[PDB]
Amino acid sequence: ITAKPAKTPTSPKEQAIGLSVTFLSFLLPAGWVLYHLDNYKKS
Amino acid sequence: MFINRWLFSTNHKDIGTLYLLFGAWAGMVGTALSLLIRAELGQPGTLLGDDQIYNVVVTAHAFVMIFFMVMPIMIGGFGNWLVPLMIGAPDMAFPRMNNMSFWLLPPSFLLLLASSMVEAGAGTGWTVYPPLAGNLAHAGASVDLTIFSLHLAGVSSILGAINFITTIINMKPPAMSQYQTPLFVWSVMITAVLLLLSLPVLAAGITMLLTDRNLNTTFFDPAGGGDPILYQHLFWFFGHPEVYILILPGFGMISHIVTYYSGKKEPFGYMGMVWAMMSIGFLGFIVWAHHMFTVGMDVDTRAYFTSATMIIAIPTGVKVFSWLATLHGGNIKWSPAMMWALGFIFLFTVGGLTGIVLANSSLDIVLHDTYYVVAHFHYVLSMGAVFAIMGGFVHWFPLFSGYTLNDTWAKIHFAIMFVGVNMTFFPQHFLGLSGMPRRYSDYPDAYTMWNTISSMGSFISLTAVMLMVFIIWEAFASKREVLTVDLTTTNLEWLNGCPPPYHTFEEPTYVNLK
Amino acid sequence: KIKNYQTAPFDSRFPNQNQTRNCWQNYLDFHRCEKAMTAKGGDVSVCEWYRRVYKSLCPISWVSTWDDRRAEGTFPGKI
Amino acid sequence: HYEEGPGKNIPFSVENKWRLLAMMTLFFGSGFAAPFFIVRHQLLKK
Amino acid sequence: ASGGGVPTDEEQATGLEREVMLAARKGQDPYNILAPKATSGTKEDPNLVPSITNKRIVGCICEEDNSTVIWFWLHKGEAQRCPSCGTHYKLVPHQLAH
Amino acid sequence: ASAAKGDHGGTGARTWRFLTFGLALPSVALCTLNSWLHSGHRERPAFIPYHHLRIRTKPFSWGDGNHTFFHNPRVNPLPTGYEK
Amino acid sequence: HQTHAYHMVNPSPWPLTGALSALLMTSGLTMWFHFNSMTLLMIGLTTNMLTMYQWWRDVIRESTFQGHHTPAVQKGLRYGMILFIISEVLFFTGFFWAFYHSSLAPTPELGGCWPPTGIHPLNPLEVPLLNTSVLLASGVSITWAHHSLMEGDRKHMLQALFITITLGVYFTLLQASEYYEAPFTISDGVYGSTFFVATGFHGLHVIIGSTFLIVCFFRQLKFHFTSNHHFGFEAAAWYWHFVDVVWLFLYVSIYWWGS
Amino acid sequence: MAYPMQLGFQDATSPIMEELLHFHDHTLMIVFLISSLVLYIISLMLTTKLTHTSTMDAQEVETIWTILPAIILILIALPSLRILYMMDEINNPSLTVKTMGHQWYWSYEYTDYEDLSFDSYMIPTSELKPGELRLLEVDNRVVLPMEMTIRMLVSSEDVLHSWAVPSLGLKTDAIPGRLNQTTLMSSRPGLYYGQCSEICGSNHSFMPIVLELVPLKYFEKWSASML
Amino acid sequence: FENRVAEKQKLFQEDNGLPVHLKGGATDNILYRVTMTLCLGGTLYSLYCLGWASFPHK
Ligand SMILES: CCCCCCCCCCCCCCCCCC(=O)OCC(COC(=O)CCCCCCCCCCCCCCCCC)OC(=O)CCCCCCCCCCCCCCCCC
Ligand code: HEA
Ligand code: HEA
Ligand SMILES: CCCCC/C=C/C/C=C/C/C=C/C/C=C\CCCC(=O)O[C@H](COC(=O)CCCCCCCCCCCCCCCCC)COP(=O)(O)OCCN
Ligand SMILES: CCCCC/C=C\C/C=C/C/C=C\C/C=C\CCCC(=O)O[C@H](COC(=O)CCCCCCCCCCCCCCCCC)COP(=O)(O)OCCN
Ligand SMILES: CCCCC/C=C/C/C=C/CCCCCCCC(=O)O[C@H](COC(=O)CCCCCCCCCCCCCCC)COP(=O)(O)OCC[N+](C)(C)C
Ligand SMILES: CCCCCC/C=C/CCCCCCCCCC(=O)O[C@H](COC(=O)CCCCCCCCCCCCCCC)COP(=O)(O)OC[C@@H](O)CO
Ligand SMILES: CCCCCC/C=C\CCCCCCCCCC(=O)O[C@H](COC(=O)CCCCCCCCCCCCCCC)COP(=O)(O)OC[C@@H](O)CO
Ligand SMILES: CCCCCC/C=C\CCCCCCCCCC(=O)O[C@H](COC(=O)CCCCCCCCCCCCCCC)COP(=O)(O)OC[C@@H](O)CO
Ligand SMILES: CCCCCCCCCCO[C@@H]1O[C@H](CO)[C@@H](O[C@H]2O[C@H](CO)[C@@H](O)[C@H](O)[C@H]2O)[C@H](O)[C@H]1O
Ligand SMILES: C[C@H](CCC(=O)O)[C@H]1CC[C@H]2[C@@H]3[C@H](O)C[C@@H]4C[C@H](O)CC[C@]4(C)[C@H]3C[C@H](O)[C@]12C
Ligand SMILES: C[C@H](CCC(=O)O)[C@H]1CC[C@H]2[C@@H]3[C@H](O)C[C@@H]4C[C@H](O)CC[C@]4(C)[C@H]3C[C@H](O)[C@]12C
Ligand SMILES: C[C@H](CCC(=O)O)[C@H]1CC[C@H]2[C@@H]3[C@H](O)C[C@@H]4C[C@H](O)CC[C@]4(C)[C@H]3C[C@H](O)[C@]12C
Ligand code: CUA
Ligand SMILES: [Cu+2]
Ligand SMILES: [Mg+2]
Ligand code: NA
Ligand SMILES: [Zn+2]
Repeated sequence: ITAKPAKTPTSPKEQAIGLSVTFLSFLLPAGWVLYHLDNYKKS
Repeated sequence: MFINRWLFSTNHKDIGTLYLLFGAWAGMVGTALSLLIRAELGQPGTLLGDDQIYNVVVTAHAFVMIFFMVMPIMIGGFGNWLVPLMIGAPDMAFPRMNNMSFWLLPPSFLLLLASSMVEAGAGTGWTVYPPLAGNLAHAGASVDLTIFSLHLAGVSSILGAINFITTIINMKPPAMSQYQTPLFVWSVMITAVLLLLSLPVLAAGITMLLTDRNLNTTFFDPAGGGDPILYQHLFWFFGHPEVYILILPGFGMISHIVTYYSGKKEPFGYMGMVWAMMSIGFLGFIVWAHHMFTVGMDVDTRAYFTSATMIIAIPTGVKVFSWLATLHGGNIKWSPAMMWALGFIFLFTVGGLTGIVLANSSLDIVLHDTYYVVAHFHYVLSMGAVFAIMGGFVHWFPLFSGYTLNDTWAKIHFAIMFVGVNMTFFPQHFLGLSGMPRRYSDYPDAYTMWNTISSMGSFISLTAVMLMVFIIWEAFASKREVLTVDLTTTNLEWLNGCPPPYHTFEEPTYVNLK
Repeated sequence: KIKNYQTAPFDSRFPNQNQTRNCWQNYLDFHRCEKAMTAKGGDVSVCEWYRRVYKSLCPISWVSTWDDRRAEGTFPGKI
Repeated sequence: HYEEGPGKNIPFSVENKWRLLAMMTLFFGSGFAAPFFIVRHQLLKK
Repeated sequence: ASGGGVPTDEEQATGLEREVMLAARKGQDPYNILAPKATSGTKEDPNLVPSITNKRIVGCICEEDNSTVIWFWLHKGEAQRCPSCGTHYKLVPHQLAH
Repeated sequence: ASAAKGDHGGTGARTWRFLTFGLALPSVALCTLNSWLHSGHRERPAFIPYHHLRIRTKPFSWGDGNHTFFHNPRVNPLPTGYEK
Repeated sequence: HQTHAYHMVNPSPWPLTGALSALLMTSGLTMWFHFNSMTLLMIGLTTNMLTMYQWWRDVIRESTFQGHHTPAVQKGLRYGMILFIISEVLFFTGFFWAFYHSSLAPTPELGGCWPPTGIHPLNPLEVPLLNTSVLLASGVSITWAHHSLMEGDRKHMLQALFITITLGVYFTLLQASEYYEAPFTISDGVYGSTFFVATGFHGLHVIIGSTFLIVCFFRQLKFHFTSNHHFGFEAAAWYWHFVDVVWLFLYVSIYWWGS
Repeated sequence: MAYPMQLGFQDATSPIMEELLHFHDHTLMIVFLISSLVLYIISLMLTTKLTHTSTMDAQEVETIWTILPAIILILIALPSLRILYMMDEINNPSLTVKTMGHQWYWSYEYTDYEDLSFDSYMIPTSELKPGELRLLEVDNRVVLPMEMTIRMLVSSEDVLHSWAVPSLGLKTDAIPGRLNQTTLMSSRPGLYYGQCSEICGSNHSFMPIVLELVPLKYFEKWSASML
Repeated sequence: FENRVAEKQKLFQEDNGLPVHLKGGATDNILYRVTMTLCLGGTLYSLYCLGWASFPHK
């Protein structure tokens, strides 16, 4: 497949941010619930 | 315009796009559930501390993955996008009914997610067998909400099936015969026939489960002369066809992918592939009681159902060898999609072979309701269906979007996911032979090592799902527009550019009758 | 005549894994004999074989329930 | 007539990559979060 | 035991249904309902492929019974040839409707 | 079979009209006449409080929750016997 | 301008309203069955009939008035309808299975007999025989109606269609009568379960069929159908023959054999 | 019981289970034959630059690859079905015991002579005497005569359960209103463990089964001590 | 009755840029706005009801 170059190229810095924001969006909320599991059962 | 376009669609491409979004999301819901399962089992003892909650998580996991991720992505998404493009049709036969097939899923899904929120959830398993599913052991609205969710999804898929069949039969070019349609179109046509005949029997069954819970019928309650075994028969009469429904669009997608990236103009043994899918379809109807090999049915019956289940391997084998024959002498291009497709071929074969083991009712006594069964279907379903979905998604993404994915990232993604799913499910074969039951929140101490490894595996695959989310973002963020596509002479889906216009084939194709 | 009873023997009337009917047949067969022989003044111990077999095979809670229903007058089988 | 072509056949804007990142985040994120909050909710009733 | 009162299509058919029906009588097929018959597909006797615009997708079933159609765009101008079998098609565009 | 009739050469509306009034409806009449003679409130059945009948695992979502939807007190007992 | 004979449908809100109406009825029924309220069910039913009215209105508009139903489109709808009928044949099959399952293997708790001890069956030579004659007759009459239409005979089409609708109603009253007069109920174990749920769903289908034939009636009053294009009537006829056939199977299976 | 790091089946205790072990080894040999074949043939296809992208005549070969799997399947079916019909078979039992499933415990009934019945429940982890197995020990075990053909009868008084003992090759669903028969024949004394193999609610993981096989003399005395 | 099918053909084929579900009059618009209102009202109500049932009640 052939393609033009990126119209709005995403640099390594921009990628690193993207990937970090992505991972933290999955990890932080699940972690919050899980880290506090005991405060829910002990109740 | 937003409403008119997206809530009020009569366009197969946008409807397809709605399905893919809904599917991707429910996939996230399902994925979370799956990790909760493996958190609980990742070291010995308890984590949740409520075990009904665990059976709720297990039950929701399967319903989400089957009805709300796999079916909508493969039939609703790929099916609506691709089928009209491959037979040169302007849209589906019934474009407005088609929108309702879609808008039934969110409410179908709302009812299921509601069922976990009210009372103590529906912790029955995805089989929902009474009496555990009945009005004493599961008093309250959770099971009834689960039942209605399934009604809405089955109506969605029944109406969808009528649309696909009518379209594929009636809306080809006049000259084109059915044996001139691509294999993916065939795979959807046969999957729709299966849905049409199976989903109503389920509806009958779970309606009789609903009347038992709320109108004092006793279809399945021995107090009234009922029999809980009747529910099992009706459920699995649908349930076995359902598993073949879940893989058949994958078989097609794979045939397209292996062919494309071999640089072939067609797959090997086209008519053999049509034959194999029809035979699988047919035999898929006469094997259901292999799910009931421990309920105490007659030995002659158990003998028929073992023998009949085994034949299915013949036409399945034809496909496997036909795909390898397609690779024979290919100018093989190592795209991500080709890697997903090769993954499928091997991991499905393994999954299928453990299927043959279980077909033996002698052995099934010892393997039934163990982790051997869980390992079987996670190979054949979750490294079959999912691998096919991933290969399809990367192959055809530039057609849908107009942008390209980053091939290197896509390959890192395959490699991470490949390790994780094998690390998760492979050891479970051992858990099963050694006697660990399914649907257990905690195990005897012996089973610790494999359960620990299995659970670490689940985490690796989580990293793949997260990375895929990034991958999509990067493609949309960068905007590398497609220019040129290979092998268009034999791949009509591509022939209208990327993305193809709102209305395509306003003027039909030209095809001669000779 | 004829005993040394160990347990219920095989019965080709009920050759298969489901033995629900085998408990039940022998439960009627007994109470049917034991009504017939109590009305004629004869020997109830001709009925004994059937009692041994139903006690072997039937759950206590089934028999217990079935017995309460002959008492109560709500027993669905023809005796 | 509706807008055609790359970035225009979808029900969400891709004009700004960072607005897009925020939405993807919310979309997939809410989906992955939900079972963790349903479990928590059921643990806080009994 | 006899009487009328029920319209015929000729009287009461409308829209595109009517268009289709009137064109069928005149022996024409503007809305591509029928499979077009092929010529000999040599340069002198090309397949005439009509079109409301300057291009149309041709699908060539090269040999009867082949399971794979060969798809390509035919443009206005000099006859093109199937990439697979070299039969000739020419865009004889236009007008169509009456 | 072929019933006993004879015709299949023209299938007019006339023929299907001839059947509607000549055979179809007269059957409805005879079968109505039959029913309007055997009908006459049956000897109502004696109440034995059997346990496989009058099932109540959960009360109905209308009424006092113990009456079925087309409850007819002349023939449908509750689980405690007939009403007045 | 298109040059194929298919109908591209205008964007429509009825699929959404239909889907939302399905949410309201299913969640309203839950509300009814458990938390003892009919509000949502009432509302759901209302938006459901409202949706169905407008959606089918717009098809009549699209076909009778705008003329989008080319023969290509008609072929479409034929398959669509047969395919739907098949899905219903499989639905009812669930209930016949459950009947034959239970009736051929009566359990100890019933007496080990069919019918169960305590059950007083209806006589198949009384009203059930009449019910059967009524639907079979309705089959003859709708056939006359179809031949009337094809021979452009307006008055007779309408008469045959009226006789049909009436017979369908007669059936419905006779069945309601027998339901009321029945000495067993839905709660009288598996005999009552299989009886009222199968005959029930069939009953509902007779109403849906009659409602459909009535629509066809008013459409014929208003001159919508031609002697060649009248697919609403064909679908209704097939739907009625399906209903007549399911009755025969119920009559033989449940009424005669399982008495 | 399972031991740590186990890969295959529990060691066989009855003759039936011994027969299955061997039939598994037969089947798995064929499974390894075919997975190896598909793997070798994949890598073969992908390790060459030589090409042949034109049409291939596709029937001559399809006869090999339908007939051959058919024969392999008969090779698995024959021994599978022998074993199946053997597991049924006219038994001639010396004794008949009934187990009844409940949420969440098994009760057992020996009623050929006397009305002996007991409940059987999981020892809590907190009440385990050292050396005892977590989640597997009952308080009252199922005592049975060894080397004697026993008729087991399975049912439930509530929901579905499933009575299973891997070591002996047994799994029989426990269905209310239904009496399900299996036959049990131990070749050796000992303790032998299984677990509820059907989802019966929240305590499904914690309602296990212990058989204690001893000789008849000792069995007789135990029965009498339990009335 | 009489045959006014041809007047209706003309009214519904008028080239006034309206979708078929609104093409009949103000009635179509009224009936539409009412349907859509009851659907969205009841949906909000049903979500609320769910919220009510997701926790227990002493
Ligand atoms: C992950 C943990 C693995 C643990 C193994 C530790 C063993 C130590 C015991 C130290 C040795 C102790 C020796 C005592 C033997 C007693 C065991 C017994 O009674 O007998 C029972 C045994 C008999 O079988 C075995 O004898 C073990 C089989 C091991 C297969 C090798 C695969 C290894 C790859 C796993 C890595 C994960 C990622 C790749 C996954 C690959 C997918 C197959 O267990 C089974 O029945 C397993 C059933 C699985 C059926 C699936 C078929 C799939 C075919 C794959 C072939 C691909 C070719 C390799 C090509 C491989 C390269 C791709
Ligand atoms: C995509 C989903 C999918 C697919 C395709 C399959 C495919 C097969 N399955 Fe599986 N199965 C499931 C999903 C699927 N299954 C699920 C979800 C359950 C569990 C339900 C539950 O309890 O939750 C299940 C359970 C299940 C059971 C019941 C086990 C138990 O509950 O105790 C059995 C028994 O026979 C079985 C058999 C088979 C067989 C014979 C095939 C065959 O179609 C596979 C055939 C393929 C091959 C054999 C490989 C290719 C062929 C060759 C290389 C030719 C040569 C081969 C030979 C000579 C052997 N499956
Ligand atoms: C297709 C169906 C499907 C899928 C995908 C999965 C995926 C997974 N499943 Fe599950 N599972 C079932 C169907 C499925 N499962 C069924 C039917 C049962 C039986 C339930 C019961 O007992 O009643 C079950 C049971 C089950 C158990 C046993 C529970 C028990 O017996 O107690 C376990 C334990 O580990 C498990 C684990 C997993 C894991 C780790 C994953 C995943 O982590 C594997 C990796 C895959 C992904 C993470 C998906 C990623 C893909 C997407 C999100 C789609 C992306 C889409 C686009 C981009 C368009 N599953
Ligand atoms: C509480 C329960 C009540 C029942 C409820 C259910 C009701 C449903 C049915 C209703 C009947 C309605 C019928 C319509 C009424 C009138 C139609 C009049 C219009 C007409 O025109 O019909 C006339 C015939 O009517 C005719 O015999 C009509 C003849 C009707 C026949 C009925 C049966 C008569 C009874 C005697 C028969 C029994 C013995 C026969 C045994 C032989 C077995 C084969 C035809 O005459 P023409 O010269 O050919 O006309 C040509 C002009 N177009
Ligand atoms: C001429 C008769 C025509 C029918 C008109 C009556 C009611 C409408 C019902 C429509 C839905 C059809 C079947 C629902 C199931 C059972 C009802 C069966 C019909 C019936 O009406 O049976 C009655 C009881 O109904 C009862 O409980 C009352 C039950 C009423 C509430 C409806 C139950 C809701 C369940 C619906 C499930 C929906 C599943 C659809 C799935 C769609 C496909 C996915 C019988 O009366 P009885 O007093 O028991 O005995 C007679 C004593 N003399
Ligand atoms: C569980 C059991 C599983 C069983 C697995 C079975 C494996 C069987 C393998 C068999 C391979 C050995 C066959 C050797 C016989 C010789 C036939 C041949 O392959 O010769 C070819 C025949 O062609 C043609 O049909 C087209 C040539 C290709 C025909 C074969 C294609 C499939 C080959 C298999 C691909 C790998 C998959 C194997 C399956 C596991 C020669 O090429 P052509 O004439 O096209 O070109 C030359 C043109 N000339 C004549 C005009 C100048
Ligand atoms: C007291 C009242 C209670 C009622 C409760 C439930 C309500 C049920 C409603 C009954 C069904 C009525 C259906 C009416 C359909 C009208 C639309 C129509 O008939 O549209 C026709 C097309 O058919 C088409 O789409 C085909 C459309 C057919 C649809 C099939 C309808 C049956 C499905 C009903 C659902 C059953 C579900 C069962 C649930 C368990 C229009 O084309 P023609 O006729 O060719 O005309 C064109 C000519 O004018 C030109 O020459
Ligand atoms: C307790 C409640 C449980 C849940 C049930 C409720 C589910 C949904 C809510 C009901 C909403 C109904 C609204 C009307 C839908 C009518 C569909 C229809 O009429 O579909 C037609 C096509 O299919 C055809 O004929 C053939 C299709 C006929 C089917 C008609 C729709 C029936 C829907 C019920 C399905 C029941 C399934 C039965 C088996 C279990 C029309 O096609 P369109 O694409 O519109 O137009 C195309 C144009 O060319 C026409 O000019
Ligand atoms: C159509 C013909 C194809 C050819 C294949 C034949 C398949 C089915 C037809 C055979 C049905 C009658 C069989 C008669 C023999 C007696 C049945 C019987 O009695 O079997 C019982 C139930 O069967 C039952 O109702 C069975 C009820 C029927 C369920 C069958 C499922 C298939 C449904 C799909 C149909 C497709 C749609 C077609 C529409 C026309 C189960 O076993 P029991 O006897 O309780 O065990 C006794 C012991 O436990 C006690 O000691
Ligand atoms: C199943 C998939 C998910 C598994 C993998 C998750 C990876 C973990 C991500 C961590 O997320 C955060 O971890 C902190 C723990 O380090 C938590 O802070 C908690 O702990 C800190 C102290 O340890 C305090 O400062 C915080 O206030 C307190 O909320 C915080 O809530 C949680 O979001
Ligand atoms: C309607 C049909 C044919 C009329 C025709 O098309 O010429 C005629 C022929 C014979 C008629 C029948 C016969 O005259 C005998 C019956 C006479 C009664 O007056 C009505 C019922 C009765 C059963 C008639 C009904 C109907 O008028 C029939 C059936
Ligand atoms: C004749 C038919 C259609 C071919 C065509 O019309 O072009 C072909 C297609 C696939 C063929 C089948 C498949 O190739 C699989 C089988 C292969 C065996 O060698 C013969 C039987 C076998 C079951 C074949 C019989 C027959 O030749 C089939 C069914
Ligand atoms: C007078 C009117 C004419 C209608 C027309 O030609 O447009 C006629 C023709 C057919 C008649 C209908 C049919 O004959 C069927 C019914 C017959 C009953 O005798 C009266 C009601 C009945 C429902 C009739 C009403 C009305 O008299 C109709 C509708
Ligand atoms: Cu008892 Cu699981
Ligand atoms: Cu199956
Ligand atoms: Mg099981
Ligand atoms: Na745990
Ligand atoms: Zn060509």
